[PDB]
Amino acid sequence: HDEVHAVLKQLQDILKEASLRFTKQENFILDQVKGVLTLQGDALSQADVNLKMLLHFAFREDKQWKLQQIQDARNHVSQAIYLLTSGAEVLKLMDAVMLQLTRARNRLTTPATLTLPEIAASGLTRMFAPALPSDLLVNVYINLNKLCLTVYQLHALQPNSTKNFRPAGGAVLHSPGAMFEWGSQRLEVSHVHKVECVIPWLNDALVYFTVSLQLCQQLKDKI
Repeated sequence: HDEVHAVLKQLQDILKEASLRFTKQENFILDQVKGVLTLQGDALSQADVNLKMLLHFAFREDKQWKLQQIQDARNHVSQAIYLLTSGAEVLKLMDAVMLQLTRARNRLTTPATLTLPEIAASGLTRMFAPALPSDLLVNVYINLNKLCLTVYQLHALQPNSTKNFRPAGGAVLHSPGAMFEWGSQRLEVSHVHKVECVIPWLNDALVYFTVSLQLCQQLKDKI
């Protein structure tokens, strides 16, 4: 059997192209909310958010917000390459490479489950100039190939309220009516505005992962 080395070469070529995707388009335009986000590798370098009530919020231009899903995916790809560039032996190599690839895909596919207090306390909240008002939260994450911006409008519970208060748990996206404690207040999500844009090089990366995983499984099956 010699096809093992051919497969290892094809994997190295593909994954190096995939790695190049993480290291063209940078500016992305994201109905109630209009965003202009600049994405450089794993760094959200600028975020120009306009909410229709237009309230305008922007990052301070010094600072950048890292998207952990992209950084992690990048490191998984880099490690798949390292495993390659460094019978049952072939199968163990294939399992280790496929493990890195499936982790890279999963990190892009599965954004964090956060509580509303976690969103409010995130450094992302404090990225904005001028500061967000107390009745607005901003969340940003990657959903497979999409850059996703969520803006939550909040409403405090009124005095002598008849409403039942049950604190929301964690969620990727919270629904209107979700409630949480913040400081001396109990707040309800009144509105959820979600805008998203496809990131072409992320889609390219995902396709490369799919191809690579298929090539690994093909080789495993021949042994």
